[PDB]
Amino acid sequence: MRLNTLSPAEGSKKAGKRLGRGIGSGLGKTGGRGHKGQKSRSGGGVRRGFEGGQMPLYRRLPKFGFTSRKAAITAEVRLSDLAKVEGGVVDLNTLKAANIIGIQIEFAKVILAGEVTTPVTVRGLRVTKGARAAIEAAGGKIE
Amino acid sequence: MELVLKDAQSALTVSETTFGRDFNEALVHQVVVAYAAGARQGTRAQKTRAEVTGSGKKPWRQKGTGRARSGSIKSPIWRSGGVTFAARPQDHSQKVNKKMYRGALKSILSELVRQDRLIVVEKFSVEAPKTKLLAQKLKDMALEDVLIITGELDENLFLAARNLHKVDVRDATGIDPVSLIAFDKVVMTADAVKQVEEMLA
Amino acid sequence: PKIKTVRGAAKRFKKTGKGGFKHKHANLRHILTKKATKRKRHLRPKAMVSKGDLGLVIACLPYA
Amino acid sequence: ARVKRGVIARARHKKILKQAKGYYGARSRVYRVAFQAVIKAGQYAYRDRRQRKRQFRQLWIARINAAARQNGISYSKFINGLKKASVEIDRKILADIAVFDKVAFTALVEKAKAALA
RNA sequence: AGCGGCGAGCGAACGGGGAGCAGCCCAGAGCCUGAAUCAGUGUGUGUGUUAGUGGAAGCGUCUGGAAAGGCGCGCGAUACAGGGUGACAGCCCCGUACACAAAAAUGCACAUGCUGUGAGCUCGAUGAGUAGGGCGGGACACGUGGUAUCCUGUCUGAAUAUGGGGGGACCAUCCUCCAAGGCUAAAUACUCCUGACUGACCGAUAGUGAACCAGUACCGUGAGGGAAAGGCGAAAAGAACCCCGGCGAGGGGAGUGAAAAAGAACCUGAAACCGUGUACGUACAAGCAGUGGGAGCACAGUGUGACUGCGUACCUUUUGUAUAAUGGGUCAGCGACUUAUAUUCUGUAGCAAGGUUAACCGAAUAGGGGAGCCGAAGGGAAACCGAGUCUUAA
Repeated sequence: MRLNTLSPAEGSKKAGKRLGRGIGSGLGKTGGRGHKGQKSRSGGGVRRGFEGGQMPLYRRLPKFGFTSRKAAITAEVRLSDLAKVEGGVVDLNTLKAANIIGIQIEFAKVILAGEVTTPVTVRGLRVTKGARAAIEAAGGKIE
Repeated sequence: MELVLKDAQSALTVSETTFGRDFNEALVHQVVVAYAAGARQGTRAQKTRAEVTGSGKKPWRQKGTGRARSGSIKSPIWRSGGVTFAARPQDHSQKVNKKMYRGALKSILSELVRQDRLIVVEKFSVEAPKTKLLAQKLKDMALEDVLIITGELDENLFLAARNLHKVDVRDATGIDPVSLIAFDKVVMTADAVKQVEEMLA
Repeated sequence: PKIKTVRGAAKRFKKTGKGGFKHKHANLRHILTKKATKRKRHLRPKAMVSKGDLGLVIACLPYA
Repeated sequence: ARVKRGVIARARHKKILKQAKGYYGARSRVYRVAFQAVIKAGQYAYRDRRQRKRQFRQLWIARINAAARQNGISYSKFINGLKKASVEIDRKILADIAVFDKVAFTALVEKAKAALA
């Protein structure tokens, strides 16, 4: 274990394509680019979603919907996070003290996503029908 | 594990996770290279065709003269103009995860007790800040290329190895990948191996 | 720099659970008197983006 | 890390001009001409390792044909007469006999003329 | 999020983590009445800058032109950074670590004395052709769009704190602020220039255009353009003298020196290209000049190569090129898939239902910092519901 004895793992370092360096490398004289077109030029290549000049798929199709501005301020609390809220009382503001939801969140929902184990107290949140049947199955009261 | 001292023969207790881990070479090679690349002072640059001193005047006309077509005296095909992909000063640092950095150091210290290059002392200090005494310090200790790692701020010992080339003194918080490998013996005071065991958990 | 989302694509597609994209169907904007009610009924659910088109969409939506 | 390439381009060029000794004119001195002299000379060397095995079999067959006809038989009837007699000597050695020990060839022709007819 | 021939593209805030964090004046009269302030100027102190000073220790020996090298045996080290010296020096030199030094002139703080502004308390005061509006433009991520807000060319025109602005058209609530006066350090940007110091930066076609009397020679009326050109040796010891020559040029000696095939047109001295000498071939033999076979000859296996079989360069571009299509006189040097960031995938490594920090702090590749980001849940346009959900009365 000296400085001249340390090796990488096998396959951890691939070499890297060196283009335009002769016949034996398999990358000479075109650089893997083929013959004369737009895509073999320096900087050539069309932009994203170009189809030729056919109407592109993201312009062939209709826009739909709107952004809610209430889905940005809501989050979901898995049941895995009901043990980390530091006090057994899941408020909105105590989920932020444990860095579970996010500081700009006004509404949280507790969903059935895994193993509530402890006496917990959800106050001021929404819970689902599965999560209500699991919090009370471990001895928890929802306000 | 256990770490037998130099002469008191009373082996202090270390956690076997830090000094008896299996060696991971791909982990230690990555953190010894990222130490080596993060030591690069990436300070160089060349001139592109923009930056070469010259005029943007086309040298001859495009047609008519039987010379190859040119449009700048600063093109990289030309002598004294233009590096094609010229260098800029860059950052050659790498990111190491903390659990990769700590896993490497736990795997180097585990290997130093395997190849018997870790010697733990209980005190390593020298009375006068004199290189002559420390030059003696390791003859009885039978050391020539060594890294001393202490826990205290000994400035008497620190100056006494500032001239000795193969002797390095640290402070148990700045020990690194490449320093734990490039020295033949690593000698640690017992207050220092308490701290190093701690920071690597 | 960051890759800029094609913002006109970000209004046509939404990414689903297994990774594909849902989209509204074409041909249900105007000129509907002549269209059959069966044909207009099948353009009302959202469809999944086809196989051949998907490489063109993930190119357009890198932060989907 | 600038790399000057004068040392290894000299050696790469010198290696090809050394393979071009004896070539006429600029094919021994000029690299551009001597490179494709050496590449053509390796192309011919590949081809004439095939043609060498044909040109010698051509030369043996022409000598067995002459040496059979001094003993009064053609090459075709001598080779057919050797195969009906189950003699398995190849044409390299049949031509070697024909110039060096002719009385060992007149015995071979007799052993062919007998078991043919 | 939005804006957008809703195309190309443009692109925020709110909120959060940090660096740094000072608030004050006038529209004003009184009591008090230098009352701290903030300035300038001057002694005084502390501290740099502008010259500097001291620095610590090695000799024998072999090779060599010469030792710093080798072998032997010591010594300094808070100094083994670097450089020079006849080859590679800790101990020869210059230095370096360290310890020091200032007539005089200045930067910075502080201590301030002396001058200028000018406190604190009582009360009043609360910035009008403004805000707003109509029109036309511009700025805001925001292209007039349903569109706030800001600016204002033009035309108008308030209220005056019980009043006024804003909260993205608009209105009502009720939250918040007080425009139409001004000043204000630090965190920030930069480097003509000075000092050190560093480099997985260059090494004379490179690195500045310029390693060199270089923005020069030269070119242009001019603006302007704009080169090429480094190396004797350790030390000139840079060749006394003699010869040939035209009191030449060049050369041959002699000499210096380790070396002159280091002689100044000077380290090394490649290739193209040009000669001389030698071996062999060649003056009846047709063509990509080779290759396979192959005598003879000359050497000590090498060289040559008579005669002979096969054999129309290379590249590029093409359905297809010996092509009479392209490109190349030749050599030598340079010359073309990079870099930054984001994203996805494969490999690999660490840790795994979690994984990782960014800026910054920092004895600096450590440790701190979990702001965030991605993942563990998704359906729906959305509200919402949630292992389901949308569809639909179902």
